[PDB]
This record gives sequence, C-alpha cells and structure tokens, in this order.
Amino acid sequence: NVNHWTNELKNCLHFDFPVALRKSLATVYYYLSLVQGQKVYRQMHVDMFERLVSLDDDRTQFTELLQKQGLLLDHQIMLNFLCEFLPYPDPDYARYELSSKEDLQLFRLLLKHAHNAKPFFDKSKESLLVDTMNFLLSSLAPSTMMAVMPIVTSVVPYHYHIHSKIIDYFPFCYSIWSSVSANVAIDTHMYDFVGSISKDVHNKILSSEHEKDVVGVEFGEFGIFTDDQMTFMFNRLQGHLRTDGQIHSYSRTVKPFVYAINGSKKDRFFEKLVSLAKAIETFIHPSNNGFWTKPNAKFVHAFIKSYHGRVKYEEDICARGVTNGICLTSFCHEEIVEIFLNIISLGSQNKNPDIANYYISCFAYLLELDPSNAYLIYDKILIDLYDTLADQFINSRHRIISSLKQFTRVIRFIVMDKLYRVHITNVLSMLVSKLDMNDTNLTSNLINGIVSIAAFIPIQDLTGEDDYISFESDTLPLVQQHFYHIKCGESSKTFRVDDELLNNAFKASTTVFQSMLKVYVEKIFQLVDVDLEDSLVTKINQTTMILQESMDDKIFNYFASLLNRNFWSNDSFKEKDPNYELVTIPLAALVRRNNGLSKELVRTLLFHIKEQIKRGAGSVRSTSEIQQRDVKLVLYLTALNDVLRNCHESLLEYSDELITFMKYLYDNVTNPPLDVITSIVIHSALATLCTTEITDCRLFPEDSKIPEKDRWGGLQFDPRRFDKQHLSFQWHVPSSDEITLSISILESLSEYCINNVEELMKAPRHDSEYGDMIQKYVLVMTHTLSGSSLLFDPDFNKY
Amino acid sequence: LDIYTCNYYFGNTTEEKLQNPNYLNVHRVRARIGHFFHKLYVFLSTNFENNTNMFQILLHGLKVWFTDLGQETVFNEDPNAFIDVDFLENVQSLSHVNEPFTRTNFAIRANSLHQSRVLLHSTNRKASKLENLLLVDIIQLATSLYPDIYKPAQGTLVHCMKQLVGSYGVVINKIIPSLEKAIKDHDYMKIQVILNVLLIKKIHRKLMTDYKDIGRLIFLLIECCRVNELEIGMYADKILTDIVIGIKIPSSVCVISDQAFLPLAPPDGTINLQVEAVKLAKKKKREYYLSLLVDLQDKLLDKLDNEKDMGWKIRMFILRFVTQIQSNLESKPDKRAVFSIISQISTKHPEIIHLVVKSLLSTCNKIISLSDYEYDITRAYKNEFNPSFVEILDTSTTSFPKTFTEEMNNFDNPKYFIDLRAYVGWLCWGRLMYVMSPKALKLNLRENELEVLKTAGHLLTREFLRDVTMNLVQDNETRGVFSSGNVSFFSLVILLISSGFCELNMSDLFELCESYYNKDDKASMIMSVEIVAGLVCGSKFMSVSDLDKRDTFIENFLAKCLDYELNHDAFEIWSTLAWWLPAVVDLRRSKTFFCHFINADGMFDRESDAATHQTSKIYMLRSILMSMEFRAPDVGKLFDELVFDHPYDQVRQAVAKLLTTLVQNQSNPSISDPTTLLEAERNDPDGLGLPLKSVPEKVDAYIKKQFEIIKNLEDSVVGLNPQQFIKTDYFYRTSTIFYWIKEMARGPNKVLLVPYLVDYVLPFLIGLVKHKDVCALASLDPVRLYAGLGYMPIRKNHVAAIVDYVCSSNVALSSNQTKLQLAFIQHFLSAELLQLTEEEKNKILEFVVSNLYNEQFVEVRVRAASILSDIVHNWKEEQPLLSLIERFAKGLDVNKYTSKERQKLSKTDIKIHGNVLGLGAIISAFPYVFPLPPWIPKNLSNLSSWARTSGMTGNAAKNTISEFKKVRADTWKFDRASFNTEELEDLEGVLWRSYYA
Amino acid sequence: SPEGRLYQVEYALESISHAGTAIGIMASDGIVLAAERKVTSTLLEQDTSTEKLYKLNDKIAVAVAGLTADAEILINTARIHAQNYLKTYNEDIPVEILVRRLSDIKQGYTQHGGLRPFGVSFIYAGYDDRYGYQLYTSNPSGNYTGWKAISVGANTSAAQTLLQMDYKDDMKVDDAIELALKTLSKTTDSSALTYDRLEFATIRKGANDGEVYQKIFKPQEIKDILVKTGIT
Repeated sequence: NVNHWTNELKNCLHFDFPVALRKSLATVYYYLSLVQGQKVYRQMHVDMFERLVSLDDDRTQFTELLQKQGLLLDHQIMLNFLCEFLPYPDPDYARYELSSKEDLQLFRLLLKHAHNAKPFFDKSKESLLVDTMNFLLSSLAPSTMMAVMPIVTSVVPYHYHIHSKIIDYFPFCYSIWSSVSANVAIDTHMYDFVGSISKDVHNKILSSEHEKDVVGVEFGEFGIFTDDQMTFMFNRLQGHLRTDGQIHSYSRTVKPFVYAINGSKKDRFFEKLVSLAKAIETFIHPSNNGFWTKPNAKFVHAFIKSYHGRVKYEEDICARGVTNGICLTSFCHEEIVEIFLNIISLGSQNKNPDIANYYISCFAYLLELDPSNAYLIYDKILIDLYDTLADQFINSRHRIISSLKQFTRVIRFIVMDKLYRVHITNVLSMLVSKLDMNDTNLTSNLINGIVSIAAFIPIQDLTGEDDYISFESDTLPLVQQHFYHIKCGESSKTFRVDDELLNNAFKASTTVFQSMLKVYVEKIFQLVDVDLEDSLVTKINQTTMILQESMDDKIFNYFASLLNRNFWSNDSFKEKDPNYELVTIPLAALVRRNNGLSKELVRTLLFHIKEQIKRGAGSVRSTSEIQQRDVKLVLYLTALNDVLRNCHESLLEYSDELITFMKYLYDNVTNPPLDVITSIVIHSALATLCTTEITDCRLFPEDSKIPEKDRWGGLQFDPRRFDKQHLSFQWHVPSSDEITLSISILESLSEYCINNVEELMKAPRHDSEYGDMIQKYVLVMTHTLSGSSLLFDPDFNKY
Repeated sequence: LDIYTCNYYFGNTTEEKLQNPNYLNVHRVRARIGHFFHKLYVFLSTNFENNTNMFQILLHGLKVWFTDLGQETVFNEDPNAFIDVDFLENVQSLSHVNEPFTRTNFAIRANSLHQSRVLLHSTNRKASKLENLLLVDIIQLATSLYPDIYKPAQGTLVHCMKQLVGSYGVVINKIIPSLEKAIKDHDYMKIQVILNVLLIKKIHRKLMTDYKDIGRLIFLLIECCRVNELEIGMYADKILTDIVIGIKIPSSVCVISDQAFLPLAPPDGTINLQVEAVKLAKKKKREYYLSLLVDLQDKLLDKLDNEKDMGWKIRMFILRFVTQIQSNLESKPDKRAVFSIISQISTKHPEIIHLVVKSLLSTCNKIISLSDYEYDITRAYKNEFNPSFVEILDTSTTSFPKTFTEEMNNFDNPKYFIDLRAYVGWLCWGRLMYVMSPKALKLNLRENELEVLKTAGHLLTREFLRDVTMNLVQDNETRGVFSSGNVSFFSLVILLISSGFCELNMSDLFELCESYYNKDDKASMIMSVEIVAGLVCGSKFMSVSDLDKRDTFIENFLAKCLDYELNHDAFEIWSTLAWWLPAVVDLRRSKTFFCHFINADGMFDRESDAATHQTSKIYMLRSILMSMEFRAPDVGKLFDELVFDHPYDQVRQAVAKLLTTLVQNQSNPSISDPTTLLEAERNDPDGLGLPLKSVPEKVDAYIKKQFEIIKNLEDSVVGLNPQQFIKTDYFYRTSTIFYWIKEMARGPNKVLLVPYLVDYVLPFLIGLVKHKDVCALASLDPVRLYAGLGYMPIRKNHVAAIVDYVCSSNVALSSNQTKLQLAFIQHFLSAELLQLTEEEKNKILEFVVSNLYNEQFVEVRVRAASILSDIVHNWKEEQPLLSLIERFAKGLDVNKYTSKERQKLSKTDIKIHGNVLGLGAIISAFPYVFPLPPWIPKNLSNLSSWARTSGMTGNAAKNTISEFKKVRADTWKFDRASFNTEELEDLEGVLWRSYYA
Repeated sequence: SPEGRLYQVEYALESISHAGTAIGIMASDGIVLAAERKVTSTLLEQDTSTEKLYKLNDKIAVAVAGLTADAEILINTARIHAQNYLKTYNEDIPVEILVRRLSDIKQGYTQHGGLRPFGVSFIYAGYDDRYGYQLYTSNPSGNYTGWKAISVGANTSAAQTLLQMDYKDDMKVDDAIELALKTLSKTTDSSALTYDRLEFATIRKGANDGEVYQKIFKPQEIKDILVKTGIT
C-alpha cells in the first residue's frame, strides 16, 4: 500500500540522508503527485515534494543542492494538466470548471506544486521559456483570464537568457494591469509575479552565481522596474489603501516594493515611499475607521515583515564576505523609521484591538535593524508606559492597554541598550503591584509584561556589596532625571550620564527583586478567588514558573520559604470554587528544581490531610459539586498530586510512609468527586519514578556557570547562547532503584484495589455508598495503570 | 525493527529485556488487571444493568488500559508543572531570526522532543485473546440502551480501533448479526443505537471499503426504512444516502510518468517479479470487488422490479445504479437496468422523474464515451484528448487570421465548430487550437452497448416524452428555472433518434415543442424553449436533411413567438437563452437561428405616431452578440442601421447598450504572432504596455461622427424651452450618446472610452449649461458621471492631455459648471496621485488657486479652498509650503488697515476673500500633526483678527477656525500649551449660528 | 430593510418551512384539513393536544404550522372576534372578515417594529352563506389568499406540485380526503405514515340536511380512513 509508506518516509526526514537520494525521492513525488485515473491523496504527495525541496530546512536550502545535484523535471506534464482547466470544445467532455470548490481546489494545488518544481525546469533548454509563453499568450482571452494568469506565475521558470529573458515579458503585464481598474482577481497575480521575480534577481545577484546565463539584468533606482513601471505600482497601491481596498495576503503584494530598493540608489524611491506615507497618513488615525483600516494595517505590517525579511538575508550574506551596494545600508533602516513612525503610532491606538496588534508588532521588527533611530521608538514607548502607570490615561481605556502592548512587544530589546535596562526593575515591580482583581483584561495584559520581563532577565542580586547601593539614592534619582529629560521634548541622544553613575543605577536596580516577589505572591493568593478563567489561569502559571527559572539560589530559596509560608497561613480560599492551580503548581516547580524540599513538604501535606479527614471532611456525600467544607482538604490533595508528580528520586526516602498513607486515603474518604482527585495520587507517584523528563530550566545554571554578570538579555542574541557548556541540562533518568519501587507499588496498589473489589462482590444493590466504593477502586486502579504507563511494551504479545 | 528509541529502560528492543525479571513481572500484572476488568464487567451487566455512573468509570479504565501502553495519552495534556513549549516560543522567537532563545526555552524544547519520541512509537498491535474479549465487551456497551453509556463507549471503542489491527472487522461481524437480530426482535431502541454507531467518523468511513459486508448491510438498512416506531428510518435514509456518495473503483492504469517509481528502483534483479505479482492480485482483489457491486446491483433491481410497490425509497436504487451503470473503470452497461430505471416513470412522481432523466443522460454519456475513446478507458485521463472527431489546428500559419474571420461569417459551408467558449485568438495567434468536425459522426460500439441504447429508443414513445415533460413543467411552476440538465437530455434523444435507436422522427419534437407554447403558462414555455436549445445542441448528430428540417422549423417558430406579441414573461425566457446557448454551441451549426435575430425590422426614427414598439430584439440580439464577442460578428449592417434619433427611452437606452457591445467585439486586438505582439508592447510610450483592447479606426470614425453630428445641431435649440426640448432631434441624439457613455464607464470597456474624453466626452456631458432643468425632466445625472470619470484606468500619456483640458486657458468659458470641473480634479488627484509628474501636480494647483479669486461666483472660491487642502496634505516638503503661506498672508498680515476698513473690505474685496480662503485651506490640510507646528498658531492669529468681521471673507475665516478647534478636540488637553499668545482668547467667537447668543 | 425586504419576517417565514406540514383541499361540497405532528417521543401523550388543529367556531377552523405557544395567543383572540360579531349582529361571522382580522394583527408587528413578528402560518377552512365553502392562508407577512388547495411548512414546495396534479374541480369530499392523505405520501420525512403522526378535520354538507357539521377526527377515525390505502 502506497499512502502508508509515503508517511513512514515523512517520519524519516527527522534524521538525515544524501542529496543524491533526494534527487531520487523528489523525482518520485514530482511525477507521483501528477497521477490521474484513481483516488489519490495528492495533498500528501505535493507536501512530500514541498518538504523534500524545502528552501529552509534549518538554514540548509535543498532546492539549491538539488539543482546542483542534477535534478530535472518534465514541464510538459505539469502544464498539460493545468491546461485541462481550459475550455475544451464539446461541453459534453469539459471536466474541470472553476467556481465549484472541488475543482478550484485541485487547480490551486497543481499551481502550488508547479511553483515548487519551477527551479528544476531545464535552464538549458533555451527555447523552453519562449515556447511556453508563446502558447499561454495565444490562450489568453476574457474567458481564460482567470486560469491563464495564475499558471504563468507558477509554471513558467524564471530563466533569463542572452536573447530572451523573462523580464522580457513585463511590458505585457503592465498592459493588462493599467487597463482594468483595481481588481483583486487580477492584481494579486501581477504583484505575485514581478515580485517573486524581483526577489529572484536580488537573491541571484548576491554571493552565489551572479548569472544564470545573464547578469544582463541591471538593477538600479527602482529594482528591475522602469521609471514608469515603478511609478504605476505606487499609484495603485495608493489606490488600494485609499479607494478600492483590493488586495489579499499582503506578504505577496509587498514584495515588488521591497525588492526594488537599491542601497546606493534609493533616494528616488524613498521619495516615492514618503509621499505614499503622507497620503495614507490620515486613514490610519484612530478615529477614521472604514473599509481601508484593514488594508493599511495588513500592509504596513506585510511590508515591514518583507523588508526585515530581506535585511536579515543580506546580513546573513555579509557573513560570507559579500557586500554588494545593492545591499540595504544603515541609512535605509534610518529612513524607514522616519516614515512609518507616526503611522505606526496612530494605528496602534486604533479601536479594533486586532488591527492594532498589527501596527504594534512592527516595533519589534524595526528595533532588530538596530537603526541609529532606535531611540525614537524607545522614547515614545517608555513615556506612553510611564504615563499609564501614573494613571495619566485613566479617562481613556485604549491608551493604557495599548501602551502596555507597545512595551511588551519590545521588552526583550530594552534589556539590552545599556540606558533603558535601568527602568526595567521599576517598571516590573510597578506592573506586579498594579495587577487588578476586577479587570480581567488589564491583568492579562500585565502578566504579558511581567512574564516577558522575566523571560529575558535573571532575577539576581548583582551587587558586589558596593556600599552606595540602595534603590533610591542610586537608581530612582537617575530614572526620574531620564524621564524628566525625555518628557520635555528632548531625546535620549541628548541625554548625558556618567558611565559610573549609570552602572550604579543598573546594579542597585537589581536589589528590589525580594520586596517585589512578596507582592507577587500576595497578588497570586488574591487571584485564587477570582472568576478569571482558563487561558489566563494558565498564562499566570507560566509567569510564576518562568520567574522561578530566572532565579538564582539566593532569591529562589527565598521565594520557596515564601510559598511554603503563605500556602499554610492564608485567608484566601473562601469564594465558592477556587483556582487551586495558581498555587499548587508553582510548588511542584520548586520541587523540580530542588528535590530536597520534598521530604518535608509532603510529610506536612499528609499530617494536614489526615487532620482534615479526621475532622469530618468529605463526610457528606454529593456528586456534581465539591462541598465547601472540603475545599481545604482538596487544596492539600491537589498539592500532593502536583508535587509528587515532580518529586522524582527524592521520593525513595519516604516510600513506605506514602504507600501506607495512600491505602489510608482509600480506606477512609469515599465521595465520587473526591475520588477523581484522591485516585490521582497513585499516578503522580508512578509517573514521577519512571517518566523520563527534564528537571532543569534555569535561565543561567547552578547559580554558577559563569558567563559573568553582563548576563542580562538572556544570551538571546549572543552566539554562545547555544554552545554545549551553557546548555548543561539536568534531566531525570529513571534509575534501577526508582523502577524497582515503581514496581513494588504497582503490585501493592494493584492488589489493594482488586481485593477490596473482589470483596464487594457480595453484592449490596442498595448501599449506593457501594457504587461509590467500586468506582473508587476502579479509578485508583485506572490511574495506577497510567503514569505507570511507561513500563509497558506494545509488542509484548508477539513475544 | 526499532527506529524511534525513547529510553525504554528495559533496553531498546534488545531483548536485553526478555532476559529481565523486572519485565515479566510488569506485564503479568497488566494481564491480571485486564482479566479483572472483564470479571467486573460481567459482574455489573448482570447485577447492575440500570446504572450509568459505574459503567462510565469502567469505560475510562479501558480507554486507559488499551492506550496508555508505551505513552501517557489521557492526562497527556493537562496543565502540569512544566513550562509550555508553545507559549515560550511566542514570547521569544522573532521571525527571520534563527532560534534567539534563552536557556529556559532550549530546555523545554528538548524535553518536548523526548516526549514526542515517546508518542511516535506506534502502539498499533495484534489483538491479545484477552484484548479481543474486552473489545467485545466494549461493543455490548456501545450497543447498550442508555445514552449515558453508549455514547462514552462508542467514543471509547474508537480509541480502541486506533490501537488494534483489522479491529473494524471484529466490530462489523458483531454489529450486523446483532442488528439483524434486533430487527426480528422488533422495534428495539437497540436498532436506534446500532444506527448511531454506523455514523461514527471512523466506521462510516471504513464502510465504503467493506465490499463483502455492504452487500448484506444495505438490505438491512432497507428493512429498517420503516419507523415501526422511532427516529429510525430517518437515520436509515441518511445512512443509505451517505452510502451512494462513497465507494466506486479504479481500474485505470495510473497515468503515471513511469518516472514516478523508477528512481527508487533497487538493484535487485528480478526480485521485482514481486511487483508484477502484486500488480496481479491487487487486480483480482479489484475484479472481485467490481463483481460484488454488480451482484448487489442486480439483487436490488430484483427488490424494485419484483416488490409490487415499495414507496419512494424506490429512490436509493436509482440514486445508485446511476453512479454505477455509468462509472467506467469497468461497469458492464446492463440493459435490464435501463429498462427498470425508465419503468419508474409510472409512479408519476416529480423527484423520481427528475432523476430518471439525470440518470438516463449519464448512463448514456458513458456508453457514448466508450465509442469516442474506442474502449481505451485509460484515454480519458490522458491529456492527448482522443475523440476521433476533435481536430487540432496550427495557428502560426502565415494566413490564418483571415481564415477565422472569413470562416466565422460562413453559415452554409461550415468548416469547423467551437462548441463552448472560444479562447484561442483574441490576444494573439500561434497556439494549437482544439476544434470540432462538421456533421459529427456517431461511432460504433460492441453489441452489449448496442442493445442497451436500443432499449431506450424502444421506450421513448410519443407517449413517454409526453408524460415526462408534463411533469417537469408542473414541478417547475413553483420555481421558474432552466437547468441545462434538461437540454443536455434532449440532445441525447436526438442522438438516439437519427442514429437508429429511437425512430421518432424530428417532426415529433417540433410538435412536442409547439405544444408547450401557451402564451400564458410560464413553466410550460420554459419547457418549450428548453426543447429548442436541445435542437441546436443536436447538430452533434447527423442528417443534413434533418438539419434542414430543423433550420426550417426554427425560422418558422421564432416568427410565431418573437415577431410581435411578446410579454415580459417570454422576454424573460428567450433572453435567458441568448446569454446561454451561444456558449454551449457554436451558433453556425444553424443557418436560420442566428440569421433571424440580426434581421432587424425594429428601430423607428421619429414621433408623431406611436413610433412603434420595443427592444423586441435589441436586448436579445445584444445578449447573443455578447456571448460570442469575437465569432460571427460581421455586422456591416447594424452600424449603418443604428438610430440615436429614437423618441422613446426604453429604446434610446437600448440602442446605446448595444453599440457598447458592438464595440467590444471589434476591439479584441488578436495579433498574428506572439512575437509580432510582444514587439508592439515593448515599443510603447509608457514603460507600460499596449492599450489592451483598442477600438479600430473605422469605428473611431463612427463615434467621432456622432459627437460632431450633435455639435451640428446646436442651432436646433437656438432658444427653445424644456418642453420643446425633449421633442427635438438634438435631444434624442444626445440622450442616446449619454446612455452609451454611462455603459462604457462601467466594466471592461473603460480602456476603450479614454481617448475620447479630452476632445469629445468632457466637452459633451458639460452639456449642462445646455440646461439644468432639461436634465431633471428626462432624469439624467451628468454631474455624477463627469465626476465619476475622475477615477479610472488612465495611462501615463493620457494624463498629460487631461490635465491640460482642465486648467484650460479657455476656462472662463463656463459658469458654475466650474464647481464641476473643480470636483473632477479633486477626484483625478485621488486616483492619479503618486502618478502625476510634479509638472502636472502644479498645472492643477495653479488652476485651483486661480479660482479662490474669480470675480462673480462666491460659490466656487469656497469649493476651490476645500480642494486646495487635498493637495497641501501630500506636500510635506517645507519650501513649496512655507512659500504659499507667505503668498497668502501678505494680502492681510498686520493691521495693514485700521478697523473701520476691515469691515468694508471683508464684505466686497475678492483678492482678500481668496487670500483668507487659501490660507484657511492650508491650516485645514494638517488635521492631526500630533505635536503642533508653530506656524499654525502664528497663522491662526493672523486669521483671528479677520474672523471678527461678519462679512463674506470674515465668515469663511470663522469656518477655518471652528473646523480646526473641532478636529483638534481630543488632542486639545495639550495643544493649549503651544498657544502662548493670549490669542487663545482670540479664538472664542468664531462659531456663530442663530442659536447662540 | 435594505432592498425593499421584510427581514424579521423572512426570518420567521422560513422558520415555518422547518416546523410542521399542513394541507387544505376545497371540494365542491366540503373542505378538508390535515397536519403532521412534531418529532414525537414514545412517552408523549398522543390523544389530548389537538396541538396543530384548532376549532375557532362551529363553522370555522384552522390548521397551524409554526410555534404552538405563539398561535394560541392568536387563536384565543380570534375565537373572541367570532363571538363579538355574534353578540353584535346576531349572525355567524363571515370567513373573510375573521381572516382579515388576524392578518391585520400579524401585520401589526410587521410595522410597529418594537415587538417581534409571529411564527405560525394558517390554513383556514370555513363556511358562510355569502361565499360558499372557503379556503384561506395566512403567513406572518400579513397577506391572505384564496385557495382550491394549499400547503404550509416543511416540504411545502413539493406537495404543492402533487396537489396541482391530482386535483379536479368536480371533486367530492371523500375524493379530497384521499388526495390529502395520498399526497402526504411524499411530503413526509417519516418513512411510513401512522395514525398517531396525524390530525384531521372536515366541514361537510352535514350528516343529514342542507347545513354544516364540523368534525375534528378522533384517533380511531383516522386509523379507519388511513385504512382506505395509507397503512392497513
């Protein structure tokens, strides 16, 4: 059977194999996809091909290596299929009609497949280009418009010869285009073409083989485009954003404009881009919503993805010696920010939050270009944020939530520039304390900030005991001076500070971590009793577990005696139905990092659970609901589940005390909604012994695995971020000792259940505190089978 | 063996594990657990049938015991104490940047890889004797009667067929037997449940592959089509209907470039005899399957022919033999089927009849396609499109372009036909062109196929087409409708007729047609004209002596019908035909039909009678000429025959809508060569291309005439009034020309209309000081069209002459049609912005500004200023700008004049009205400069001493300060501070209406 | 109401083509009403409801296709108009006048667009000595129309076709009783038609004289006329 193997192959790409065998494999799937006459799972075969020819399989490009390794595919077969979609005379036979999904959906696939195997059409059959156009062209008429155009864009290879180049065919596209008014049914193909072709010429000019038979395609002012060709596409794009809104996926529509820039002859183009931003200016304004606010947003983003796209492909090539003056200069990155900054700032305040998240996400792309301008952006974003935390926006909801998104989509970069980074302690201990219990939304957007600051920063005291220290005296004074400066019109370039004082401010800023976690934990226990739900309960546990991993032993060992402390003495689990998750799990994540903490935490959950049982908890029967007199017993039981699950080998010490307590928990305590809980104890303990998992996630290892203490932005940009001595992960591997307790248990609980149940087969049909007990033992048995699941072998029955 | 490897502890399939005490220990325990769950199941179904809570907890204990083997899949994804890989990826990954991750992320990423290496391990296996026992139990539960039980069991039996091999077989051979039972044990809710099972994604899918068992099953679901009592039978129909839509079979030799398997061809010598052996078994596995369906086919026709009357699920059969006696990839055309499918016309039921046709027409178009493919079933999926009657033509042929043109006008000695949509040509010639042969053959088929078609024409009596069309009319009264499915059936009767099998003679369809033409019944006329369209799709059928009996009947019939006496009900139908027919058949297959609508005894010329009648043609001739657009269009006549002078609108408008179409037919540029073509596009003035569609000189001449014939008649209204206007010839022409322009500016004809604007179309239109009130009468909106022509497909060089037409030095000519050209500009600018050379961008701005000053019309000084802002918005460069500001604020600045004077001036002086209107527009062109430019305060200050004067300029200076104070509203908390000038006060009056004091 | 469209109406006008299925046939000497019953459970009490066939007066009756609780609000007020036209003119209310009286309340919401339109579509069967036997229709549009034979609800477009086919003007009453059942052959989503999925009614030339008896069928009487062909 074909379809099966075609999959086990998919599974095999996960390791490696010879390019000489790809030549083979690809050839199979190129011709396989194009079968006719039977039921075929095409989507699969065109996807094999597309993955075999991947142009970025981990920085490696397999279309290059397959071109170089002698792959050549028949174009007549592909074009011959895509042409069954033309008007075959005698209606009685025409098989394919667009319009009707089932058909258009095949066509869209063939077209995709061809795009994939365009580069393997014989560069050497000189009259393959000209032959194929002279055919499609004669086929073009109003009734074919729809099927011909797309074909050309995905079945004709970008060739370039001495006499007949592909750009030879441009003057004909700007004959159709420029004859109908803006029409997405047409335009989308024109942009896709002159763009994936302009991308091509650029790609080919750099590094590789600057040829393909002709470097006889000159770049200049406006990419490969005439003066009037460029001029036209500009006023057409303006037409789209101001008048006729005719564009889809914009990534494609933007190409031509990006790949027509010439680093050494921009000017005349930037002149054309500026007047396009000055036109578009008013239509972004937060109170001018219309049919356009989508196109302008989806474009201003598609364009700055597709520019940064190019830059990071060239900077990958000037890591190969080849500058090329076609390349984008430090001064392009500058004039790009000049243009789209008011534009991006207006859009991000827009009334639709989705249409804003587009303009707001552009800040990250611009900052990666590390332009000289960088300050202009950090300047806005930080005022907008400091104003918001000072309640200067309290009358306007959007500015508050907006400028917190601006700031989040940009945190990681602030941790770098050695000036801004100072603010980050303050801005964090401010977010934590401003976490609202009534505004579900503000809180979700604050956790966003809090977790982003923790993901790229080590919670560490970086003071060498330097006496001047303190947060005030040394950090606050500076932070206020920077802000005063920034507020009064001045920028950060004009801001002069001593490299001495500014490093006092930074180091002294890393002191507040302790006094601020006492305030985060306090805000967690307040949130245990809120009808926040789901999405946001989780995201909050990410923030508590990320904050832990970015913590040195000094601080963590504090955080631990602070969860421990607050978990016991708290007045915070009242309200009906609580989010235990928000507090039990952050405990488990302490035990992951420090198994030593388990020996005593567990023995305390047990002499506190036996306590609650003995005083009437789960005495009162009910399906459907957890009785509120139980809520405490249920906290301690969830904790015990969540915290065993992460105990691992440290559980070997108090093995016998556990088993004998589990048997106690099932002798006493019957109650169908508590038994779905108590029966999980057995699983969270079998899984923890034999499940093979990670254990260490710390931002920086051991407390000492010194890269030094210029170690902020989490190495996220350093190339040492991934040499093997940094990434020294711990891992729990099940030892012969654990597997052996693992099995002791399995048989001891497995018996316990089967006895207590083979007993109850002296049947009381009434009781109903009988069907409660049989369900109990069948749940304990069940969760005994899971977690303990890693010791079983599918194949055992063959042997 | 093993390629997944996940630290299985007991060694990765070394059977380092089999020699491990700890490993027989472990499975000996899962065995006990398994044998114990069965011990409990039997103990419950015996002691506790009426309990749901128990059985749910057991059914989860089995969803686990069967799945949680290598992995952990229930509990798999509960938020636990690990940071989520998907979350962290969002926080840290920038795109176009390789893994910029912090240490924390790398660590989950790795753990995430281990955990996925575990789930990779295919747990799929062979049923373990005990495992078969428990799967049988899980069925008696998914076969239970309580929804609170059977619904989790079904969901639980699906997680179990994912895990066992050919377990679907175990399931069916338990279902069917215990459904056949639950039927002879009566109305059971166990039938209701078994049907719920059969609708499970995973089962309902494997059903269309069980050729053995679907025999017995369809006959069980049929017996089930009796709501003896429940929702059953509703479910049995949905299911039997779902079934007709699956199944089939593929004989056809995968049209594969043999290069789809070669590259992977092992050295192994003929140890690839195996391949040619598989080829043979997957070829009689197939041929057995194919026979099982024919056995089912015939065993149903049994229960349909022999079962005196079963009622209206008479329908499954027909809905099915059809997707079967016409599938191919085999399928031996049975003649006993074609008989039974037709003898179901005797139930005189609308739905059955609609289907007998839909079926008879496919069951033939299949037998037909065997002859055309010569039994080479493969030849369908080979794009060397066989059919013996298709012919390819070389188009590069030095000479071809004029074969076409002079062969499309040929109706008597026709050489080729393009039924359908004619693509090749139009743009250029050179391609090969698929075409069809004249007096198309019938072709031969073997005897089995022959006696089948005989058994149709021997059944298509004068009486049977009587019964069947009648019905199609009555079911049709509700809807209207046309469906080609109807016409493509009549062409079929025609093939059958004079090819031998029917013998009904065409003179029988001429009555059947003339018959259904009651000038009254709409759904009855629709049947008549559905018939006509068939007689024209029945030239793919011999007899040149019948193709003359039919050309003769048709000129006779179109006479009775269209030659006077025509309701908006007929017109509704025939006009439907005109847009359709020419697209499903080349109309030259008929000498009379087309050469009838073009016989134009219909366009009178003046009104002191009743002129006459209607578009009792025009709109139907047009909708044929629209659908050909290329072919047949020799119309030397029509152009010399058009009117324009016509008194009525319904005609004036229609003569225009027709000319529009007549022009789009001579505008296709179809060139000689692709090469000859691209050399024209290359050498064009605009770095762009050729005007696509270009009106050919001999027509550019016609049109120019109609405009300059109307300029000749400007004496015709030397001084008449609106009432003696609608009656002049000058109006009639003018109205027609207008309706024409309206229809050019719409759609694909725009590129045709442009050359005429500058000299013809815009001088016209502004036929409006040629009377405003004359437009209100014969309701024409010129203003809305002239200006709506500001946007549109203009080309680099055409812009030139258009900006020169506006901004005319002859401007001064018009009067408040001035605020018109000024609004056309405001629109052009928005659609030619970024495309205008700073030269043009100026010729405009110097016109606009020359209007802030034109003595006389106060109306326009204001419309000019409102427009000058549209300019100064895209004008950020600061020296064009700051040099205007100065030009304007020189006519006012300071107290050039003392108080008493400002009052006097503000009311009369135009040079100062302009200066304040202008300087006003500039400020209103920067609506939201987020931090405010200091040239704005200082220049509102110069404007405030003037908005303090009541008069005409001091008024449009209050506009400018209120307009402003308004849009600055939300940014005002802040803008206040850039107004040191206690000329904040100076801005308080400003807005005054009558309601303020 | 964009193009000249009655939106909130089409909403409920097509909510009708979901629930129920009702038929009316006017014979030359009688009238006939009929309906199919909503998705029934085993345990629903068949005989009681008379859920979709309601008596308005001794000489008028309606078939319903729509929301039950919604038609009862209408019928309650129409049974009253009947009696007010009695107490007032001491003659039995004329069918058209009653129909219009409702159609006018339906259209009352089709315009005072501050409250929600009516489910429900009616077939009315009545006799008054001014216009022999009568058959009427009432969509929540507000419109009523004359009918020799009609249908409302699911599978509407279908039955209207069989009806058009087997109907003859000379038809008797028993001939029309069949035509009604016969053509709930097709328009039945339930394969096979039972006496319990049904409700029936007749307005005949009296069981005796020259006058007018009215008759809502009891279940048994249905299984008796079903006997004539349907099921046996």
